[PDB]
Amino acid sequence: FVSLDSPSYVLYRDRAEWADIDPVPQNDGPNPVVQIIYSDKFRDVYDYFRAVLQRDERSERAFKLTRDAIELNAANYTVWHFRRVLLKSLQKDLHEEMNYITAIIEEQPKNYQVWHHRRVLVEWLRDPSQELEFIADILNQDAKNYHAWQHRQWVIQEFKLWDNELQYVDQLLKEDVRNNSVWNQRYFVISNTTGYNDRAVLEREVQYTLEMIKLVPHNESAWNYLKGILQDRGLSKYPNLLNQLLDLQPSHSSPYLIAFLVDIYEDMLENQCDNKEDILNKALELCEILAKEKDTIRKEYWRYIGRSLQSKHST
Amino acid sequence: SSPVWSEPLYSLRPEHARERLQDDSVETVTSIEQAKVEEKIQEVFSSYKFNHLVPRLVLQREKHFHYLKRGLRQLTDAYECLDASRPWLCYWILHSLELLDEPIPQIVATDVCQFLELCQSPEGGFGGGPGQYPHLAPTYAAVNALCIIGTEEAYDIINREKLLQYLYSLKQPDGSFLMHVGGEVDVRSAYCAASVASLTNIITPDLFEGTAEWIARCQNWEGGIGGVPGMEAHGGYTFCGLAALVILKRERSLNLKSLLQWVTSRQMRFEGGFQGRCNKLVDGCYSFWQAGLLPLLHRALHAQGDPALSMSHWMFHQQALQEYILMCCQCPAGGLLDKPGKSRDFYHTCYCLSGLSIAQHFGSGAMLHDVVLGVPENALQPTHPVYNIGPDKVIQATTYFLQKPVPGFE
Ligand SMILES: N#Cc1ccc(Cn2cncc2CN2CCN(c3cccc(Cl)c3)C(=O)C2)cc1
Ligand SMILES: CC(C)=CCC/C(C)=C/CC/C(C)=C/COP(=O)(O)OP(=O)(O)O
Ligand SMILES: OC[C@H]1O[C@@](CO)(O[C@H]2O[C@H](CO)[C@@H](O)[C@H](O)[C@H]2O)[C@@H](O)[C@@H]1O
Ligand SMILES: [Zn+2]
Repeated sequence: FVSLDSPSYVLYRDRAEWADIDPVPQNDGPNPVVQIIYSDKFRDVYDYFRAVLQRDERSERAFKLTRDAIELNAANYTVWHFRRVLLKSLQKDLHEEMNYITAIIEEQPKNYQVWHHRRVLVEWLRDPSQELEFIADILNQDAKNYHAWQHRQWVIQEFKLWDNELQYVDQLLKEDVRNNSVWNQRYFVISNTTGYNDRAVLEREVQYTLEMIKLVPHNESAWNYLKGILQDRGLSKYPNLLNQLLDLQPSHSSPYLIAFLVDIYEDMLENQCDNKEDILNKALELCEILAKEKDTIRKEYWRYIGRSLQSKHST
Repeated sequence: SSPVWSEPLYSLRPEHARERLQDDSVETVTSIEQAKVEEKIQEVFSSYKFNHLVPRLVLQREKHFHYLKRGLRQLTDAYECLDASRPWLCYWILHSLELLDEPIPQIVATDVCQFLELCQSPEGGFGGGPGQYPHLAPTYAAVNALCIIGTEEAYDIINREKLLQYLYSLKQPDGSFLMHVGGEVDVRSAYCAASVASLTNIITPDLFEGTAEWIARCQNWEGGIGGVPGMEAHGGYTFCGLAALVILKRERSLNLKSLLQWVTSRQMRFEGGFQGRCNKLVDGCYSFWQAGLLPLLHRALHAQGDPALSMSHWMFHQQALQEYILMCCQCPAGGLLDKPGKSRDFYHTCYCLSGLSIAQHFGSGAMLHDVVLGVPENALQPTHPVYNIGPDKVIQATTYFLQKPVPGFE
């Protein structure tokens, strides 16, 4: 009907159709703390929301009122909950409500309540047909919106919409290879579909990641994904990887590469590698280089790694 | 060494310039934003250096105190967006005043207690304001605020019987908790529940059944913890996850090695502060959410008898974090913030100060080692890494409530 900013908007205390119900002012106590000096419009809407909530009035007027309360404070979870109670009682058209939540999220995508409301609607309708496209639009505006990605994972997993997600991940990585949210989605997609136990899949992933690292050597996300897909089996289980990284070292001694080498050495020592003393010396030299020169912000961590290595493998 | 009036800074060393972003000549939105922030931060760093003269950094206590004191009573309509988070405003402000060692007048303490009583729901828990449904976030905030006040008047406001029933009403069979009735679930709920339950002594054997395992499922390939299983690691959710596990004495459920490497990697080599997730920007509030994980990891590893743990420092750059907060996160008018260019708010004031305190104080067993950068008056009161309220407040509250029985349970 009329929005809060509409020229013809009328305060609830002035609406004839609301005259039969008394507004309920907020009880802040005689000596209030953290007292918000509300605008007249804000207080007016909330005084009436408090009244309908208190009377548990499941009406169309109460339903429209929640829309105004939400515009005033979309983080008010009590209003959202009551709105859902009304959606059910009044048997409101859920597709119409989906259109509403779509507009709301577009305006305020960084809010927990709006995304939760949308999830409830999709669950109620058992209809995910608009989800991937809607989410892609939000991500088109902020490619790292946490709520958007979380909602995306839920929809895909709940309705088994895995088919085109790796392509979506690939497109977004092409747009910004440093987008950590996308590398996370890549892991989410693969672990839930083919898994990483398939050696052909793992090889494809290791090659792809190494390629990305060569393109942008200082992009930490690619380095983290490489370790992430190999860490559970153990970094020392991939002998060729060590050699490849070693060749790259002179021309690409980034703290990421050096740190990865220490991680490999750590695992080697943990697995009764041959040349223990040699590997330990190499690992300690690298920890020193990282602590003193290449990654000084993490000097306390690297010094701790050096002491751990000695407590576990000095013999 | 140096005269007492000049104190060399890590961020001002000539080698520090080497820490600027290397974009490999491949620009993307991420590198462009990072470079913009680094450019601004360098300007700020340079303004604190006068060739070989580097005056001691100063925490503007009095200005922060006046901003906080004013906020505790009244707020502009710019705060209408936090009308469903009023107990948070109480907690953020009280905790900041507590860190600054500014006493709470009895009148103010009583008024806060009365207000929080009005926010408490008859079904248990606290809502965002009077008459609002209860929600775990403001419940966590209200309980912490009451514990900061620490009077019997404050402790007694909590309806423990209903609080426990309320927690049960949110508990899911997979071990997770809803944030509120008909609400969303994420790691924040588990921490909010574990925090209030342990402080008020209402933990039953079944309350947290499966919770430790659900939290472990949230730890991802990165080593950090996401909001729910499968999601990207974030400092906010990682703090919640690890702190909850520490309360439950189930830290070992996590791969502490990958968590440790992940959190330490979140400290920005150039800025000195912490980012919330990989490839995102530095932000003063992460001084708490991220850096706070180090005292938790230390405690955890120490419990396992790790012989390589330091006996004097947390495993992050304590000095650099203090430099970032003191030089880049203070609003000249009082209050602290995300990064230069942003406006002050109570949330950032709370967390920037909480992080500053963690960076200043190391304690493990009988070992205590302080690193207070700048003038000596910068030293803040210590904060408990699990609850983020004074350790004295934690002991006093737990001692008080341990004298009461777990509601309807033996
Ligand atoms: N929750 C949360 C949350 C979400 C996003 C962020 C990301 N973030 C980092 N710096 C500023 C922010 C954005 N925050 C400010 C605090 N806040 C909030 C409101 C009520 C209570 C609490 Cl603790 C926090 C929010 O909802 C949004 C931080 C925290
Ligand atoms: C007890 C309790 C309520 C704890 C809350 C902890 C916390 C800070 C959670 C963060 C959640 C989140 C969605 C961050 C992303 O916001 P963003 O994209 O705006 O920030 P970013 O760029 O720094 O990731
Ligand atoms: O940080 C990796 C570490 O986390 C655990 C959970 O504690 O598993 C996470 O990471 C795996 C990838 O390494 C994922 O397969 C798993 O789903 C995720 O929970 C540990 O098993 C692992 O060592
Ligand atoms: Zn912040």
